[PDB]
Amino acid sequence: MIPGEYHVKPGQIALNTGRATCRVVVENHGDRPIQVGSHYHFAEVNPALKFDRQQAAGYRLNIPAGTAVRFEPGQKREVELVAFAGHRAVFGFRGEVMGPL
Amino acid sequence: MELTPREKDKLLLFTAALVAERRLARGLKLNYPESVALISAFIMEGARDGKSVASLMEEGRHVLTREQVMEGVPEMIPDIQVEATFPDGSKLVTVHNPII
Amino acid sequence: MELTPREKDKLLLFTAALVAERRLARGLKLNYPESVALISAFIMEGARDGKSVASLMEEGRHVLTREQVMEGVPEMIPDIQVEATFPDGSKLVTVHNPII
Amino acid sequence: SNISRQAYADMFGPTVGDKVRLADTELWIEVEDDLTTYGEEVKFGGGKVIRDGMGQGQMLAADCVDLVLTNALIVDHWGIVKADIGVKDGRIFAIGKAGNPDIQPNVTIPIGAATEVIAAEGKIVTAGGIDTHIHWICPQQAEEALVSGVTTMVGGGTGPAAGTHATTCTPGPWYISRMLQAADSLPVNIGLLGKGNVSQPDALREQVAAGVIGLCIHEDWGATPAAIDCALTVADEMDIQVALHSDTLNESGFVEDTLAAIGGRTIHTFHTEGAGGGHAPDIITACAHPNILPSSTNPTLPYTLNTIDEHLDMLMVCHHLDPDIAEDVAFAESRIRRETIAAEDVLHDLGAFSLTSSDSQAMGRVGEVILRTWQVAHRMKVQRGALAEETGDNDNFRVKRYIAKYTINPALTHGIAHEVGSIEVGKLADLVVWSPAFFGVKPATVIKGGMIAIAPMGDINASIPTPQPVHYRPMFGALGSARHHCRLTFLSQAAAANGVAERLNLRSAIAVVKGCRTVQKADMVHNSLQPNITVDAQTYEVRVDGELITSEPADVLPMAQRYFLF
Amino acid sequence: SNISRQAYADMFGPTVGDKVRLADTELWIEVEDDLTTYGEEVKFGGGKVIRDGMGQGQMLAADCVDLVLTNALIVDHWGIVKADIGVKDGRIFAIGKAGNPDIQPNVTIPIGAATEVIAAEGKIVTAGGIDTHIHWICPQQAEEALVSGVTTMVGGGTGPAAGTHATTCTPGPWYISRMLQAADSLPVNIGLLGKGNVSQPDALREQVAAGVIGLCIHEDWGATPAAIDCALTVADEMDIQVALHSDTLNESGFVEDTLAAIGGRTIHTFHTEGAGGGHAPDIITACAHPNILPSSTNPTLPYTLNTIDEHLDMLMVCHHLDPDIAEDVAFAESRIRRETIAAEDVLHDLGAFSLTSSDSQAMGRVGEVILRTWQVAHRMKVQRGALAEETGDNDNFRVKRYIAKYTINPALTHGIAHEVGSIEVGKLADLVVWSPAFFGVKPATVIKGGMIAIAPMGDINASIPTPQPVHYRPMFGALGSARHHCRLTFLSQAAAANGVAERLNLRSAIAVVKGCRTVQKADMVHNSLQPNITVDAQTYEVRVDGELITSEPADVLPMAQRYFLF
Amino acid sequence: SNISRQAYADMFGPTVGDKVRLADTELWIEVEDDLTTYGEEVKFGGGKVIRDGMGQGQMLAADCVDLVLTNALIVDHWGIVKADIGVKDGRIFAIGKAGNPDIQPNVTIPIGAATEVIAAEGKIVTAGGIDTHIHWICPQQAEEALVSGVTTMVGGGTGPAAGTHATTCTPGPWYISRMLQAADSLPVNIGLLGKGNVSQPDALREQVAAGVIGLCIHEDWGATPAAIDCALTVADEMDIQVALHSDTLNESGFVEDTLAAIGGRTIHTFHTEGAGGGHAPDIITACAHPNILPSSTNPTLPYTLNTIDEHLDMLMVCHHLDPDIAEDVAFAESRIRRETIAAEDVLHDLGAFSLTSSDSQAMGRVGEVILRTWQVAHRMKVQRGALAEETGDNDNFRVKRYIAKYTINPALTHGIAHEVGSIEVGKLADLVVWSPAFFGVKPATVIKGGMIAIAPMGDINASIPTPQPVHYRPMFGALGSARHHCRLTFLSQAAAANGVAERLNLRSAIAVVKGCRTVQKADMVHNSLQPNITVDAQTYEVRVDGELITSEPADVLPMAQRYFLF
Ligand code: NI
Ligand code: NI
Ligand code: NI
Ligand code: NI
Ligand code: NI
Ligand code: NI
Repeated sequence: MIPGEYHVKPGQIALNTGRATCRVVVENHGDRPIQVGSHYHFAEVNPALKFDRQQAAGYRLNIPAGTAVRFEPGQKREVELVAFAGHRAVFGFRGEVMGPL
Repeated sequence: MELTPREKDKLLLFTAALVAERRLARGLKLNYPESVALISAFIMEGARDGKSVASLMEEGRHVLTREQVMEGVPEMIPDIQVEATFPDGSKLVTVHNPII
Repeated sequence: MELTPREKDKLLLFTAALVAERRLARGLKLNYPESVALISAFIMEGARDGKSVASLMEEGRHVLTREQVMEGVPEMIPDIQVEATFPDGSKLVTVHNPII
Repeated sequence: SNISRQAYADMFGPTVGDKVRLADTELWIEVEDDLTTYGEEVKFGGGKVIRDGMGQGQMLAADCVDLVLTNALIVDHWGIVKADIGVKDGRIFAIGKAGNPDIQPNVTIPIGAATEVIAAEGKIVTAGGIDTHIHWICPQQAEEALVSGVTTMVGGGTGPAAGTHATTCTPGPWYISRMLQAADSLPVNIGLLGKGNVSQPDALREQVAAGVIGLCIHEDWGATPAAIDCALTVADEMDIQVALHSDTLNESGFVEDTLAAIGGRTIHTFHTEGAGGGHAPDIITACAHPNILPSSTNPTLPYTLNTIDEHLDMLMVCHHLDPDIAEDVAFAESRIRRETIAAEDVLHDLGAFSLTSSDSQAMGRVGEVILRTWQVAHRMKVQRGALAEETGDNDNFRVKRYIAKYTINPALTHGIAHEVGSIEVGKLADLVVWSPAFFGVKPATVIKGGMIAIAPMGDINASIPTPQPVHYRPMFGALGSARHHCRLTFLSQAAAANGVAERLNLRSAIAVVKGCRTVQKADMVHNSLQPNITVDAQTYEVRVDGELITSEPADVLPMAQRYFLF
Repeated sequence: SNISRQAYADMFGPTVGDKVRLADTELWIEVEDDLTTYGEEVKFGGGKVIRDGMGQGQMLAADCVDLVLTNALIVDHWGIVKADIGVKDGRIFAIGKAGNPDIQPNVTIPIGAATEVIAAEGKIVTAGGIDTHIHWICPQQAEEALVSGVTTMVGGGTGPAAGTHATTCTPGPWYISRMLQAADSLPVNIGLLGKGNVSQPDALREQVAAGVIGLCIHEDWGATPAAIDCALTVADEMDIQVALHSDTLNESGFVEDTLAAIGGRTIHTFHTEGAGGGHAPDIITACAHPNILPSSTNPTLPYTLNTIDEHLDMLMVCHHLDPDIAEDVAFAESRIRRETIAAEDVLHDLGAFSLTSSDSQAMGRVGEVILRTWQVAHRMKVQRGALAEETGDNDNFRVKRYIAKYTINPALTHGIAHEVGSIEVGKLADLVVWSPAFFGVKPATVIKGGMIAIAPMGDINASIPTPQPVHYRPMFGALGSARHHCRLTFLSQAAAANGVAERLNLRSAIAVVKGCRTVQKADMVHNSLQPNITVDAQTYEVRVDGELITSEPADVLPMAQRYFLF
Repeated sequence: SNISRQAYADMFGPTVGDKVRLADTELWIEVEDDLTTYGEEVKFGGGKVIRDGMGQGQMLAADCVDLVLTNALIVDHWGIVKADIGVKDGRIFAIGKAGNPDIQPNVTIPIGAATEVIAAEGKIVTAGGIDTHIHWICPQQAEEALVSGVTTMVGGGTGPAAGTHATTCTPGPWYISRMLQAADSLPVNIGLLGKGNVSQPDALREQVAAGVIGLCIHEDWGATPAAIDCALTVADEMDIQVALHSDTLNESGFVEDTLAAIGGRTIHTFHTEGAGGGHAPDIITACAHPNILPSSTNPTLPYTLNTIDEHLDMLMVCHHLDPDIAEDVAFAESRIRRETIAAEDVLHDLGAFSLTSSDSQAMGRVGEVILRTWQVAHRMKVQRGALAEETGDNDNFRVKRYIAKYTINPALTHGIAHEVGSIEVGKLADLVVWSPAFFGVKPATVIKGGMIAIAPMGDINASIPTPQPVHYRPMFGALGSARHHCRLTFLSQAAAANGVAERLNLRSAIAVVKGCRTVQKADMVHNSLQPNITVDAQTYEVRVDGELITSEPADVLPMAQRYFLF
């Protein structure tokens, strides 16, 4: 007996289903590490990350909400993006869009 | 003495620990509050003696064993934290999974 | 620990009982508050051990005798009451004429 | 991407189909629904979702909630569902999907710069309890009750005085005014009951006009047919509730005469089992009538090994009875009966008894109304198994039936259900957050009117709120004017119209009671059974449809020795 | 029918002719009268008298009292009688026979639906003490004093500051205003004293117009003939009291010069014995004059084995004296004299000293004014026997003489006797209920303005208010606006007329002092002796009519080790 | 006559040329000036100077101070001098020579009947500390901070909620209003910070109009260039301060990008060393710019033996980080760096870091801001010796530089320096009196707005305030309306003009912040160094002008085990 214990049923959860996604190769060209969040507009991440910014337009990382992806200096890896929804209006970040799209 | 609010608060932890200490001596299996109180006071005295944070983080896991506390209690305490005045000022001691 | 107001209040009864306990040990005849505090803490520990209400109502009358308390004290205490968490929850223990 | 169910539960709390044990009981709840869009959950923290342009929008205050309880597992009379809770203006704004509409789908609860966050993932959220049987013997009961999860207190008294010790009555205009003022200092919602034992209607109307939300008829002040009829007559015209503690001595008649005087009019019978007061030994039969809203006081919940031994002396002290006076002790065995004590537990399980209360410091424990309701549910599952209404392999229905006993049912019975009682939009945000290991015993957070009023807090000078010693301390919701803004003083409609709040210069929010004469047994959520119950005048045996009703005394219970220091 | 006297006493408390021991002293009181009609006593409880149509009537609120203290044994300067006490609008309504005129005879105190009940049978009821020598060194003294049974506090101070540590003075308009506001938070009646040491009348008038009810002349601020005369001149025109702590150093003259400056005008001399301050060593001779209202501070009451040893260091700390400075220590033996310390006890017994006070945290104990007055009475009975005024085999007269020392006499001296000081109709209901075993030591209930302010209370979550631990906790009468409504802030007539209460926005009830210039030694109830007392300049011996006055030091006292934990 | 210097110091405290050790540290202060006229010092007591016609004059209230702190040794950013302090209307009236102009020479601070006295001879007087990094996790922090000597608290929060646990933000109008009201109950000066992470200016303006005196940008809510720029734009137009806790993850850019978004506009960078948050690992380089007002949080002050071990787990709890999630733990070693931790101590000693704060219950200790600032000063003197600015054989300059870190510099940075921050005429009388043996650790008296708010107090029923147990208890300055009159609620100019105080019905005094956009590094008293500092991206080494900056970890510190019970 364990007070307040969970009895989670076995299986898996499919995240962000029914949404456009794309893979992108990203390379950290900075001298310090960089870490990106799940809902951050990818096309506006730290300028030291080299990748096709044009493709990541309106996308965010296809990872469980709240988690993050790290890039050590000089690191290169392929990440999967998922398209923003709702009104698809970006406000904030580095302020490159500040409106719909 | 000029006892500040925090020094008086700790007198509460100390007194709670006296209750647990006597009960364990009678040979009872300790409950949730009794456990936390007992291990927490252990650590405070550790700092008073001048033991380092690192030493106590380890010793804190050998105060009570799974066979000395009630069922479910070890899982009810994922870690224990208490601050005390060490020779080099106030420091935080975190003991992860104290009861095994 | 998550100590509620009532658990903290009992830490008062416990500490009051430590004072009486030491005094009786020196061989002093206990006074009014010292007596109540000492017998009251006896009962609480009784419940912690898991003794029944009925057993304690009896044992409570054999903690202190008329020759261990100050004059007039036994008549100043027609009964003693304290509640504690027994295995089957909170219960009230009433000890009538505890000192004889 | 994809995530395993276990990792998912550790991160955002359990989802549909997962089960959770309640504290250390045998009760298991199973999530019935989840209102989230998988992958779009909101989480607060460094690099998490609730950050500008992401899970936080650009809308102004008016367009977003003030508080969001993220990933909460709600347990209410209406469901056991996973959702985010939105709070605006101290009231429940919505139960849905929190986030930013600019980038997330299905957001029904907007998060903006003005939104504070309470991370409820892995916690169980419930409405605040409502104790309708308070003896105002001391102000210290409010803190005690609040720490246990009871956010509303109805009762009567003036302090430690013989009248109050014995009865829930705030006698007359002066004491009512005085208690109404003193109430602004207490961190819980309050409503007062006046003394209703009078055969002169005007003496009652005054008290109602003075501010009381009900009248308590107590045998210590004379629960005669004349008095009962008089109180119910005024209640009918002023829209207030009557709480009854009948004639135990059968001095003016038996239970059936009391039932006759009531005349099928709405009334809330206190401690219907009888141990706390009422016609000996069959006051329990009242639970069979459509106009009676029956409740129990907690000392008899649940039937255990020490219950009887304890009760013999608890009786005397309360009602100023003399252990030497034969007559004052003779009715002890007629008052405390093992047969009715055991039957009561079952009658709750069946829905025949609809409420639970304390009977604070007069045969009941103020901080144990929630704790004992669950100990009963546990014991009944253990002895009788699944209820006929259960579906699936969980105790979900039994949990809704028992949680309604100290939340919504008490709210309906006293005419305050329009303001509190459950987690429904528009209601005052009186919420309690619990860690599953401490459900029903010690809360993680207690929210009043939209602000945290009390919570466990560690070392004040510590670098984090978690180091020891950890104990309940008052928070901002319990301070000065913030408290006034987060609590309600319930008035009667007459008192409200007479300007009693302006004249007494009350600083708290005001709420008016209504619909006390129209509620009936059939309205009590999940607890509307009107059983054909009989009680044997001699053997004291309780029978429902001829079948014997009874249960066995527990030697050990959960939510007891594992959680308390004393 | 018929009932034996013993059973009668157990049921309704003692009656005419019965005697009761006060705590563990040698003092015995005997009931002088009983106002009840045998068989028609009112008792509260199940099946008792105070029930609808029986001991409770049908009258409206306006026609019945708010509170009734049933079967109380009153001890007051005017009698030791058995009666019921009626309370209405926070004031003493009547002392008579409570009940229902419809069915009972001689009912002078009506009980209705609006009447709360306090069962006082077997208890002793007294008025609240009044301490006229408070040093406001900390707010914590009010709770301490209240628990002991002192409901009114007069004194001065601003907090723990050198000026206040040494003197009872609230210096100037700003500090007075600040302390008047802070007072609303305290659960006792308060009146402030300003600094009266100034030879410029306008500097005093301001303080009086600012709100003080008196002026304290203290040697630490300069108790010169000029200052004394100036303060008494303003007092005469503003109707305020002057409290004096004379020139111990004889710097400006001896005691006879101080007496000369006073000029036969009304004045209250603080600690007239001298140990607490005043002309060394004969300030005690002042008790012989018609215009001097003399009082004692409690550390010297009564003369005991450890009194002298203790006092030597207690002196220094208080008045910031230096133990190394010869001059600061030389006047120690001139200040503390065994001869005057022993004589003081006798002078109280004779009625030459009319008041008792504490001198809180500056050579006196705030929670021991009542306790020590009785310890003196005990010791004096033990050593000198019956007073010449006694009648019958009881200590009744000695009890009235000593109880008046901390109740009515302090009330007359400061011009507040019209509001408090004794149990008389129209006075504020500041009452203290005691169990005979704890009389003078620990109260059963302490009532302020008609509401219980503090009382011993047991476990809050207990099923009854009696389980342990039992200790004093604040009740409703001590909360927010209810407290404001049950306490008085005494103002000077000028302050009242200037609208000081409206300008400072004081929330409590206001009372004005009056008749401070017209009281004299002959007005002090039971304590009006003006003895021909002399003091030997060298030997320090005190003589009254040439006969030597003295008493022996006690090794053990009652109301001590049997009641306290520390 | 003549008196030896030693006897003189024992009597009136040290004078010019005398040195005094601070607690048990190696720091020694030397009196630089004395404002008295030898032989004309004022002393309170029996036969002392402050008596009518002597050291006390005949002037009316308007012509004399309300309070005088006699013979005080002031330690302030401007000097370490001996003088009397005059207090009038809750404000500092003068720093000079107290007495009576009628008979004494050079009296600049008049003493009259309305003057209270605090004997400060032999004590050290300082202004009250100001903590600009408060997380309102609980109201209990105010008492804790007050007892340590901090009279002003700036920060944000709503209580124990995830948002507040992690950030100093009071989100939106409702929570701001609620916290503004709750603040009237707290005995310290308060100013709130709102959530500034929004790319929509109107959402910020509302919060400012609602009452906040600043906006906190926190990475947990998204510290992106857009958000930063938006907050600074509004700050520029509303005259409020912005407190920054940058992007530790370098998610939107490195430190130089944050610096770019700021655009040379005024900003206060929180915990500039980095351990508490900010761009890893070089957020420390910000202390080199003219527009950055840098401060440190106390857990890293000073570098000691257990600092690193402790910090690893302290990180997680605060910002709701998961020890299992690789990403949430990976940035632990990037956050906590021994190299920057040691360098910070030196950077303070040089004046490159201008403030010290706590970061209460989110990686910092509320009652240790003063204590730790001095422990650093001690350690730096021990390791680096005399500063280049020292003159004479004392640590005077190092003491002024370090005392300014928690007094005046925090006051300038947040625009409240016109009301508090130092001991200068016209400023609120927020003073702290210390015994030299307990300097920086436990105060003798803590004065708020002219009244003692908290002080160590002994047995309440004792004959003097000194018997044990002695512990801090609330005084009159902390009670009801007196408290309201002695504390300030800081509002923004917009909030003040909108009538927010009248609408929320705030009872305390109001003060408006101004000059937050015009302060710069060069304005920070004694701490204006803009060093050419670099940080090695890999080795994390800190270099100033190419030279390596570092210090050694202490194994033992003063103001620790000798003063505390736990
Ligand atoms: Ni009842
Ligand atoms: Ni009841
Ligand atoms: Ni005096
Ligand atoms: Ni005095
Ligand atoms: Ni931060
Ligand atoms: Ni912080």
